[PDB]
Amino acid sequence: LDFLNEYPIILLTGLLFLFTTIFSLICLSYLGLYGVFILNLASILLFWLSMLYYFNLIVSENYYYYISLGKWMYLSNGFRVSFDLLIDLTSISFSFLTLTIGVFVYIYTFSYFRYEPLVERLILFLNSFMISMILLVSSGNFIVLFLGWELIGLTSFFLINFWSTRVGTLKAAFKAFSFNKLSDLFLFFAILIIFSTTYNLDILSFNNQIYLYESYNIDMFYWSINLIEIISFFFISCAFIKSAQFGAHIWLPDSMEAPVPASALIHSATLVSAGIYLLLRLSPLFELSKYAYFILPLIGSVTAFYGGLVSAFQSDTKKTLAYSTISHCGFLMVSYSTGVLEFVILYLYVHGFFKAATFLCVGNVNRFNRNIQDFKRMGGFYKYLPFECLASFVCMINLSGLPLTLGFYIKHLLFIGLVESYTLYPLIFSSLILGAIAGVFYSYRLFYSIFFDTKKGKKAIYLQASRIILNSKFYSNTSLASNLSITFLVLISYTVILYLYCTTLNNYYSLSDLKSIYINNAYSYFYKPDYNFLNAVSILNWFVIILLISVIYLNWRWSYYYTKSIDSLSKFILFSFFFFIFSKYIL
Amino acid sequence: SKAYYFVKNFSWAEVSNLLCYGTKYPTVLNHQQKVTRLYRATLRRVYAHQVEGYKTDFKQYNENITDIGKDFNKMLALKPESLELQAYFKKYEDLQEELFDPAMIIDESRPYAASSGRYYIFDDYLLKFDPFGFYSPKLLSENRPEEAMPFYEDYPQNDSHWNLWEQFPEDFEDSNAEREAILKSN
Amino acid sequence: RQNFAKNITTTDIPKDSHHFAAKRSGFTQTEQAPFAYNDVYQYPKDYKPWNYNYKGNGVLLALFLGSAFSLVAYERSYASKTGRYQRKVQQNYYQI
Amino acid sequence: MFNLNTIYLSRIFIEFNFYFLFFLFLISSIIFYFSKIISIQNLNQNSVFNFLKLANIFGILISFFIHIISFWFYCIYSYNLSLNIFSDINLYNSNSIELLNNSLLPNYFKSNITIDFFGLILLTLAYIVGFVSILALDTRLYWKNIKYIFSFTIFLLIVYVYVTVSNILLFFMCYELLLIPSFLIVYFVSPSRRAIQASLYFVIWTQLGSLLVLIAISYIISITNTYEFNDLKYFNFTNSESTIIIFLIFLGFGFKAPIWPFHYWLTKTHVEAPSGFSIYLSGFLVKTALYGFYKFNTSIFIDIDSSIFIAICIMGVVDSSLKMWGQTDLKKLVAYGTIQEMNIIYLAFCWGDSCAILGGILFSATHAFLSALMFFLVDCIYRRYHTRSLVEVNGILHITPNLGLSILFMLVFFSGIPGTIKFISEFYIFSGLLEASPFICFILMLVANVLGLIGFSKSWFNATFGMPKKNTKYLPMDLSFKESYIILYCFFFLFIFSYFSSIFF
Amino acid sequence: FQKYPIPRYLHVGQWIVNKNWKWNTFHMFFPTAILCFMVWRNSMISTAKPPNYGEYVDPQSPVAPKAIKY
Amino acid sequence: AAPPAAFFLYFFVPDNFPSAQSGFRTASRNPFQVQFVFAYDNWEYKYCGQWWSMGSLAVNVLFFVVPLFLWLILQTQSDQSSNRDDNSLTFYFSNAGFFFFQIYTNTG
Amino acid sequence: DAYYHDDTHEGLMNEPHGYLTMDDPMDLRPNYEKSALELLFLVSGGAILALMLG
Repeated sequence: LDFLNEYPIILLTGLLFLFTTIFSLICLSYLGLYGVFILNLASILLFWLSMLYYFNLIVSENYYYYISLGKWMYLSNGFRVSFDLLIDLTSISFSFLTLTIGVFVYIYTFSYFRYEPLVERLILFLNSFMISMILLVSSGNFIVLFLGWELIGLTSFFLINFWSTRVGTLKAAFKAFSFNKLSDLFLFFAILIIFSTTYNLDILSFNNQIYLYESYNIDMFYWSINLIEIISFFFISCAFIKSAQFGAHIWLPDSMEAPVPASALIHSATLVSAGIYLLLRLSPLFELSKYAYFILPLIGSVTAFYGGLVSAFQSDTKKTLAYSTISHCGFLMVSYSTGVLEFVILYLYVHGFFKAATFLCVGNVNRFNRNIQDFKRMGGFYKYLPFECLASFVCMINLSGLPLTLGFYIKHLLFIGLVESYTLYPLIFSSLILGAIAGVFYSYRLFYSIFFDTKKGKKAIYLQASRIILNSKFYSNTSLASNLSITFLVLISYTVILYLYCTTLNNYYSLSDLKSIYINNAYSYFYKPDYNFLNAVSILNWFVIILLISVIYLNWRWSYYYTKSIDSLSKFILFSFFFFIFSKYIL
Repeated sequence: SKAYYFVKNFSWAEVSNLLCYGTKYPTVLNHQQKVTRLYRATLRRVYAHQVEGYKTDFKQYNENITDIGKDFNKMLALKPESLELQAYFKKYEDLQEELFDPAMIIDESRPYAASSGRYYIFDDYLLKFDPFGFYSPKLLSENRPEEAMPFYEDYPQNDSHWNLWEQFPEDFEDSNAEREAILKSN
Repeated sequence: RQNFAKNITTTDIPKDSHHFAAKRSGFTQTEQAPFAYNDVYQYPKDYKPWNYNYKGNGVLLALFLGSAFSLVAYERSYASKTGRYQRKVQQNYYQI
Repeated sequence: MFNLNTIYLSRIFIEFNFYFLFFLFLISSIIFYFSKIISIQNLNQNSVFNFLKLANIFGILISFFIHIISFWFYCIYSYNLSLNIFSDINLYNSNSIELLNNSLLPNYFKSNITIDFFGLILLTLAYIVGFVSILALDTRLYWKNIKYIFSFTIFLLIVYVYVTVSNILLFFMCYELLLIPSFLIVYFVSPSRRAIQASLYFVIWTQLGSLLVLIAISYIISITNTYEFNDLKYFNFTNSESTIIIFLIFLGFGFKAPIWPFHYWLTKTHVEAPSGFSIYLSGFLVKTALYGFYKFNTSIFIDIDSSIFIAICIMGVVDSSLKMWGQTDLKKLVAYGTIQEMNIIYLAFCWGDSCAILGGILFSATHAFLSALMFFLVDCIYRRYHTRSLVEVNGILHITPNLGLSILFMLVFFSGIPGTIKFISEFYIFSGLLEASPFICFILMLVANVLGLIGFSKSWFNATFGMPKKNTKYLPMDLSFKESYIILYCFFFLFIFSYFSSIFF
Repeated sequence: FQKYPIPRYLHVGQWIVNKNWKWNTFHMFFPTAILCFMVWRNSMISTAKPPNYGEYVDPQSPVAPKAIKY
Repeated sequence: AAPPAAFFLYFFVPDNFPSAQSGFRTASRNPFQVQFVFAYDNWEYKYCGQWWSMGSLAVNVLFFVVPLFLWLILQTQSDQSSNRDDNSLTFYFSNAGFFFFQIYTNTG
Repeated sequence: DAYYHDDTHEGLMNEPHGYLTMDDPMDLRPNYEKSALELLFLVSGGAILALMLG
């Protein structure tokens, strides 16, 4: 209907979600467990349906909305700011991912914390965090952006430190609190500089008149610093702290004692993506900045390598996922440094969806293992959590970027557009290559050690989960709702990623305008690649193949199948050679 | 056993002592106590690395525990002042250090575990507390006066003191009925 | 210390006397004398201690009347500001 | 459509509110003195104290209500007055309006009432903070010291006369009149034994500052034989006299509004004083130094560089905010927060009559309400757990959860979420400072909003979370209706004053 | 975790089930929807939108962007 | 360590009215906690010049010379403002003593 | 799960309980602090509505 296209209902449904969350928080005695669950489920489902309707219009067609709620605050003599929301491609790209992951995490969170005394508090905290993140990405001016920035930091401080009776979790939450205070300082100083320069806080206007101030300088006490350089420096600093780049990443692994739905939301999109959003929100500023040009690829590649290698050595499942998230944040920073804004969105969506699904599977495994998150005390879990095993296999083969999967394409697109003109290019490229191959190691380690190793766990788990009296059609080591949530999340992820791939990677370009005038020749090597580039990518392909052979055929222990393992490796090599000969030359 | 290895500002020597022996001060233990505690710590570490490990080999684990048992049986029968016993102590403390993991698995039953103290348990003092009488009956007398004590009202939960003078219904008849009756009588 | 009177005159305190019965008979030579009053408080059985037990309409009526007065006063002020006896309503209104 | 009716409404309300308060005070005092022989509490149900209590509370509330309407009148008045001179473009006509005097009451102290925006903001702060403080002093007043129920009405009357005069001599006298009631309250109402020496410290520092201000005032009065702020427009001060006057007034008013080297008295007085008077002292009393300084700063032409004063204020901010981590007493931590934001406000008046005063004016009210809320929370904790030290109390959540929720929301509002007036004041002052001094602005921002905030948040979070295991036989109950409504009103005032008219500020 | 008793006097939210949660859910959901509808209806007055497909902005029209006469 | 035997306690003025909120139930205090509560207030230096080297001499000196550093930085940025014709650090006098929003009316 | 117990059979499943405020429901004191604070809120809201909005 044309009325829906002219007047969005996203605002109405989001307000319904927010007000239901707040009133459930205040009137929690009237609503029991079931009442809170049902009310917030209805609100979140309506919000998701409305945003799903508008997703196609905003992404494919050139639809966007500027909504003003009213004049809000006086910030200068004779100056007032209003509460503005900008529902455009950049905002909807983050908001739809956050809302979908949040809907499925919400349904999963009731099965998780099944008999805990404070399920309602966790549900409402997750709702508050999602609302804050959605408000952050839908900002219309800088004041609303700062409000969302401070809200995501505050609500994540409560999802962390959920076990408020322990000071040990209080320390972990306070670490992130301090890092968020530093982020807020940097962002607010950058906003102050912007307002002192242009005397406006509207983002859109800022994106269209900042090029007029490229040749300007500011006078620090003994320095004359370019305006774009200092503004970009502060924005990049706060983005680095939120996105947990190297050095400022130490708060993120210590954030893992939060409940696993909170980890699924925080580490997949939302918080870790917030910094990336900033880079996408203010693209011209960083296009005109020398500091960004030098610092994004170097720090991104170092972070990618560091996170990828540290992840492959972890034994805690949540720590492995957290370090994988750090590596992927570095990869996203490099992808933004590429200069192609579509590749960033594709990487964001793929990583967020599959990382959230992997967190859900890991959370079910951890609940089965009775709060022991180290897979040194696991093994042979396939017969007790079969759905977890199979769904986890799918999610890890997609997340690790294995060949012939959806996650392969984002890595390939990243390596297509990499700029070779950097002074520190050798280090950047080596770090990127070493971080790209690390996914197979931690994916294989996690899957094999949790599900298909020897029994390393305690006898109580296995023996109590296998008594004869428990044989029934109702037998299960998880909940049906968890299985349905994971299944539907995977299906929706596949559908959305395929739709985005069609929109961006087809011969007919269909994506809406990204409001950026910096265009490079990166798509050429995607559209008309040449021979040396194909050979160069084949090199990394064969490196990954060698690593897969290593993780499959290496015997680190004595076994009755050692000799037969060597024989099978020899048979596979000979068969591959003969198969290649037959497929290439004769018939 | 309290697993406060890293949440207190300990040096490595204190942590090594706590890992090898159940105390920071192993000098106050007997010879048998020290030998048994070191044997238990060594077996615990070997189990944590060769049974609940990464690529565990049961045959190698059995060989190593057999050798360790032989060595500790030799250790027990030695004398405390002998240098060979000191060498054995040094060797197995070095073994404990060499297998040290910053990511030790801590059993959930230990006092300073990852999931310890997640819930506040209310004792009978809080369960039986009811100042106002909705859940448990409350006397209008507010207490039972024990002998050898005067009868005094309980201290209220809210000592506001923001009170008016006593309120009476409108047109309240408050004449001195007794005085009037007696004066009429005489 | 508090010094107010507790035997109020506005109303009678809700109470019951079946609870905490006195002994009054069959005493031994060593036990203490029984207590005297023993009455306990009685709640209206429809009282919820966890929320306001407010069933009136006065607050809502007062707030609604204040808001309606605000609306009519603004209408009068706008009519006076434009130099008119009443607001002139345009035939079409557009987004600000 | 502005006419004479609004003018006379405003003036009549200004004068008649004072006479209402004064007649209340006189009647209550006469009743107290002539009802009994000794004038102490009778300790029974029919004590006059009861009535007195209600009276005082009553009056303040009612006067405040009148004040609100009165305040609104002034706004409109002031607005239109400016217009009446902005649009007078014809060279033949000039705004020549002369008003009459009311025939019911005399002008107090034979003076004509004049009012400004910042004076009425100060009066409103006096009303609200006095109401909160007198509500937080019921338990302290008892046998033989009930008279100090009258202190806040006297404070209101003195501050009214302070803000409604164009006489510089009456201005100074009203500023000086505030010391005796404060010292008496600290001396006779405080329960702690260490408060006896704290009152002496308070007196000696505040009186040294008053002596400096007195020297400056005597200088001005003797050089220019006049008592009106207007006449100073027709007399010029030389460079030496201007420098002497500005240094004297800055140091004297920085003794009370605590600048860096002089806050020992404030720390001791907050640690030892009763909770209600602590609320009054942080919320309102220190602001009296900002007002007077402003007046004397604006009436004189000074040709000196303000770098020394700016550096002193910034040193105060840095020193106060760096000391927040190593505080275990919560009241001392709140006092240090008060010091840092008072110095931030005092910085804004270091550029004369420029636009920097708007941020200071708003942030004075912001700090008033924030400090009142924090000291009220500290009082609630102290009355619940009989301690205010982090080493003795924690896990305020999980037992009496409303107090813990209030603590967390207070922490949010102090951090300055962009929806409140703390963010607005920070934005004003920091925009101006960034233009005036970029590196100084960054240093001050980093020191105040990160390090001090981290120390504050650590000390407050540790008390909110944990397990209250020690003494379950003596654990307290949650908040009462009075405390809940007071906290909610502080939050509501911050959020809703974020919506005040933009003609001012 | 195994359930443990909670004191009756405490207004805390451990293991609470309200038997009348359906009516409370109804009476919290529908007025919330009405309030959000009123807010959205007010906000659509101040909502902007780019021109639709097949439409162009005439630069000389009143709706087109303007400069300032000094 | 043995519990302290002598330490500073809480004290109240004569004829103090006790606080009796929530039933007026007061528990026994912990000697170590009370000792910590009152230790810092009564702590004092032992000899002249002990402060300078107490902790870190370099850090203490840097803290001592902070106001001079702030004054010098302000002077440098005032130099920067002077040549750019920026807002100087002066008491600006542009309203001729007229206050912000002040009623200026006459009688008669 | 295997041995789940419903809310009716579960004796440690709570219904809404607890006192909202420390104030005594059957207090016999003519306390007026609550009334004063409600006056503050209501009069402030009325002054906003009747003087300031339009």
